[PDB]
This record gives sequence, C-alpha cells and structure tokens, in this order.
Amino acid sequence: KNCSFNMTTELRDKRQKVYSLFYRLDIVPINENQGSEYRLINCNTSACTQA
Amino acid sequence: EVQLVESGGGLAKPGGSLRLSCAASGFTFSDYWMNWVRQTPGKGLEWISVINSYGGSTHYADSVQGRFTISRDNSKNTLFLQMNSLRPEDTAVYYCAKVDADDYGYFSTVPGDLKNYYFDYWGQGVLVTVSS
Amino acid sequence: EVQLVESGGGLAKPGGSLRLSCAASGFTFSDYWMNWVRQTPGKGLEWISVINSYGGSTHYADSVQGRFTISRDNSKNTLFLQMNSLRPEDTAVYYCAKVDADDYGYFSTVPGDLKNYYFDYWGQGVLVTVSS
Amino acid sequence: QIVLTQSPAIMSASLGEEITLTCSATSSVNSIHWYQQKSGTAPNVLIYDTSNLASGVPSRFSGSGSGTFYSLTISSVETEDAADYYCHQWTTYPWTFGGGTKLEIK
Amino acid sequence: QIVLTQSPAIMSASLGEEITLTCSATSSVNSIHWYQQKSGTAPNVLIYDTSNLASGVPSRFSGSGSGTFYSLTISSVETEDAADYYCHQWTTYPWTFGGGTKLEIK
Ligand SMILES: *[C@@H]1O[C@H](CO)[C@@H](O[C@@H]2O[C@H](CO)[C@@H](O[C@@H]3O[C@H](CO[C@H]4O[C@H](CO)[C@@H](O)[C@H](O)[C@@H]4O)[C@@H](O)[C@H](O[C@H]4O[C@H](CO)[C@@H](O)[C@H](O)[C@@H]4O)[C@@H]3O)[C@H](O)[C@H]2NC(C)=O)[C@H](O)[C@H]1NC(C)=O
Ligand SMILES: *[C@@H]1O[C@H](CO)[C@@H](O[C@@H]2O[C@H](CO)[C@@H](O)[C@H](O)[C@H]2NC(C)=O)[C@H](O)[C@H]1NC(C)=O
Repeated sequence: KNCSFNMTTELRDKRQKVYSLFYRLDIVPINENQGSEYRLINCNTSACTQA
Repeated sequence: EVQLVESGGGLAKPGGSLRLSCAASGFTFSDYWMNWVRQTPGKGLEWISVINSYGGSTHYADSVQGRFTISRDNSKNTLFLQMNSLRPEDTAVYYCAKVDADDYGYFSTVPGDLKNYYFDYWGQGVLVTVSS
Repeated sequence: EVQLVESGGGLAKPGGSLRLSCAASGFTFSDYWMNWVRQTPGKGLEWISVINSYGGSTHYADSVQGRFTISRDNSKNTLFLQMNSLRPEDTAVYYCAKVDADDYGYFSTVPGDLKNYYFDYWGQGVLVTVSS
Repeated sequence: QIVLTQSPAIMSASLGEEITLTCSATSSVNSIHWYQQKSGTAPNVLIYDTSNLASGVPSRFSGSGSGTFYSLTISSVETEDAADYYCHQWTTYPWTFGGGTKLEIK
Repeated sequence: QIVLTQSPAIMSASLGEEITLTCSATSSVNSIHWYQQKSGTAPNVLIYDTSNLASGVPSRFSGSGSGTFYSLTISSVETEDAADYYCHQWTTYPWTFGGGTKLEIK
C-alpha cells in the first residue's frame, strides 16, 4: 500500500509530508467503513523501536 | 504527458454569478496544487487565487478577496472556481495551471508550503466576461 | 428527564433580522452540543447549523452560510440563534434538539468530533417566517 | 458531499400489513438513524446505530443494512403508524437527512 | 508586500541580435522564473530557479542574477522569439508576476 502521512520535521515549529510503502499485515484501519485511513498494527499496544 | 483542460468560462451577468471548471489527468491531482491566473486583453498576467492540497487553505489576492472562491474535488479530479459579483473590469483570459512539483516535503502550516513552485503545465485560454 | 423549550420565533421583516432562543435544563448543557433544524411546511426535514459545547468553531449549511450565526451561553444554560437577511423562502417549522451523548471522547480538532450523534430530545415546534 | 435518498416516497398500508422502507446514500456511512414525525409534533428517534432500537418505542419497528444500502422494516402496521419517516447520516458533511416517506392507512 | 518591475517595457531586435532583459523587485527573493506567452496561447516556462533552463526550450535563452536584481539574456533572436515575456517570484506574498516586456522583430 502506498501510504502518505504527516510527520514532524527537525524544526519543532514545522512539519513534513512524506510517503512510504507498508504491507497490509502491518496496517490496521481506524474503522471498517471509512476506508483509505489506516494506522500501524502496534500503536494501541506500545511504540515500536527502529532497529 | 500531462493533459489538462478547462471550461465553464464565457458570457455572464455583471454582478451576478458564474462557476468555472478545470479537469486534469495523467498525474496524481490529489498531490499537486492548483492556481488560477488571469490575463486581461492587451496587458500582462495577473494572479488571483491558489488552492492547497486536501483543500487546506484558499489564499486569494486583495482585488478578489471575498468575491471569488476556489474549491476542488480530488475524488473526481475536477477543479472548479466560483465567481461571484464579477464586474466588467474583471474581464481577462483566465488560465488553469499546475505547479512544478508535488507538496511532499517540508512545510510550516499547509502541506505544500515552502516549496519552489513554477507553472510548468497550462491549459487552454478561456475568456470570461460579462455583457448585456 | 430532559426538559427543553425554545422561543423567539415568529413574524419578522423580509431581509431584516431576528434572534431565536432555546433553554435547556435537567442535564449538563455545557457538555452537550446543540443543533438547529428546520422543517418547511409540507416537506421534509432540513439541517442548517450546529454548535460545539464551548461555543466556538461552528459549522453551517451552504444555504445559510454567512446569514445565520449560532451562539450559546453556558452560564445561563441557554442557546440563541441569530437570523440575518432571512428571505420568505426560508419559512419553516424550526426545532431545537440535543445530541445523543456528550462530547467526552476521542476527537480530531473540535472536542465533539468523531462521535455518534443522533437527536434524542427535541423541543416544541416554533414557526419562523416574514410578512408585511 | 453525500446525498441521501429514500424509496418509496409514498406508501399505503392496512392494519397488520407487512411493509418495508429503504434509505440509500451516494457513499458508505457508519450507521443510519431512522425517525418519525407527526404534523405539529417533535420528530422522535426509533432505531439508532442501524441495529439498536430506542427506549420506549414499540417492537414492531426493525431495520438493518450495511454499506450504502439501508432499510426499515415494520412487521405490524397500526393506525398510529401513519406518519412521515426519515433517515439521517452522521459520518460526513453536511449531516443531511433523507428524502422523507409518507405513510397512510389503506 | 513585494512588487516586481521589468525593464525595458518594449524592445525591438533583429535576426541574430544580442539583447538583454532584466527584472527587479523591491525585496530579495530566492529565485525568479522567466516566462513567454503568445496571443491566444498558454504561457510556457523557459528558465526556472534563475539558472536551470526548462526541458525542450532552445539554448539561446539564458539568465542569471542574485539579490533584488535579475536578468534574461537572449544570445540569438529569431522570428519566433517576438513575444511577451515575464518574471515570477515565489518567496513571499502575493506571488505576483512582472510588468511584462514586449519583443518585436526590428
Ligand atoms: C496533514 O495535515 C494537514 C493540515 O491539517 C491536513 O490537511 C487537512 O486535511 C483535511 C482532511 O482532508 C482537510 O479537510 C478537507 O476540507 C474540505 C472541506 O473543508 C471545508 O469545511 C471545513 C470544515 O468542515 C473548513 O475548515 C474548510 O475551510 C472548508 O470550508 C473538503 O474538500 C475535504 O474532503 C471532504 O469533502 C469531500 C467532498 O465532499 C469528501 O470526499 C471527503 O471525504 C470529505 O468529506 C476535507 O474535509 C483540511 O482542509 C486540510 N487542512 C487543514 C489546515 O486542516 C492533511 O490532510 C494531513 N495529511 C495527512 C496525510 O493526514
Ligand atoms: C488494538 O487495536 C486493534 C485493532 O483495532 C484491536 O484488535 C481488534 O480487536 C477487536 C475487538 O473487538 C476485534 O474484533 C478485531 O478483530 C481486532 N483486529 C482488528 C484488525 O481490528 C485490539 O483489540 C486493540 N487492543 C489491543 C490491546 O491489542
């Protein structure tokens, strides 16, 4: 899935818009009716750590 | 290639209302801004409004603030500009253009802010005016 | 129980001004949103405005944007709708209703956003129109 | 913008006759709330979240649906059931209601 | 607010004649984009970011500048070059263009 989301940049007052590819398995929508808005699979459990 | 056409412009009533239109294809219209400029007969080019991606803001010019409004439909990839209380001095050859690159990058408030924008692709010259 | 009444509606001047009113009791009015709907004579129901729990950041319909403004007084647990430039085609049986549950929960920008809202308690049918 | 549409607009039913009311929209919504109003009265709610019925309403009213198609089912029709019904959406703007459906005793 | 101004307003050049177009502003900008338009056509872009030329445009067009002074240099002038040019700014509001410069074959 070609995702697009907002993200805070190095400037604390500014942000940045990026895009990245994520698998469907690590993608969970907020609800099953809206569509096109999703979240990470592990967001309501804990915050992952990038290796 | 990038193919874009515009329609809806033409004769109208002085001080009444009219709604322009512009269609785009060949690219991700939801990730690119849209600008509306005007070229009066025999003079230079004039910019009047700009619409941001996702319908964030609608920064206008001082001569058209409160009179005209720009809206977009990313679902249908159609850009329509609403004209209200247009006067005969507002006659010009309006153009529908697209910015240089997409909004993906650093920004302050609206997603496409702080990015080198130059009109690279334009449409057909439509004439908008009012008469009897 | 929930008891709510509304007043202030009636005859007015075409294109003039008028101010509606609505009082609520029996619940925490400062935490529940309020909506103003209108039912034209013989036709269906139509919605025109909504107000937050704190009063700010209100949303209106396209047919009433810029004409009618909604405000509330949480200190007196009252709600009043301002009517400006009302036309004779705007005649309808207005109603004052309350949402299902209070704004406590998840939200994006305004506190009551993203919440199942359905009108469960209504007031009395007030008639607002203009004449000679 | 989403636009709702009900069908049929006008229906006639007798006492104890099984009927079905439907509401449709141009886009998918989370749920549809059904209503009923009488001339000069306040519109009351009967079925919310498409499956849960309101408190104190009769059990004759029922409804179900998903996606862009929704419906209202009235198992038994009485004299008081002759009124005007509506369907309301909450997912996106402008929170508009349905087209309205008038019911009259046959 | 920033206001742009071009100079000269009207110029006449022959075939193969070296000319120079300039654009100025009341405040410093990051870059100035040069354009060209013909009666009834769409304005095309030629030089962007003050140094990079557009794709497919002839190499006869060139330009440079910094601060509040910018310029456009045309090494060779042909018959098709007779048109109206402009300069556009993007740093601050209101994103206005230049004063316009008309070119005619001498
Ligand atoms: C990164 O962050 C930015 C900045 O917040 C986000 O940009 C916002 O995105 C939202 C969501 O798309 C934009 O909201 C859009 O606005 C339009 C309607 O706006 C009018 O009404 C609102 C109040 O309701 C006013 O604030 C506003 O001035 C306008 O009067 C619609 O065009 C949009 O879509 C809606 O309509 C269409 C057609 O009916 C439907 O298809 C849609 O589902 C939806 O109903 C939408 O609501 C908002 O304007 C943006 N800016 C700001 C400053 O908030 C980015 O989205 C975000 N990026 C990511 C990837 O998350
Ligand atoms: C975290 O969020 C996930 C995703 O919503 C939850 O998992 C869902 O739980 C519901 C509970 O009714 C199930 O019906 C769904 O099938 C689950 N999966 C999905 C993809 O929606 C999860 O329960 C939440 N909490 C925790 C502690 O993990």
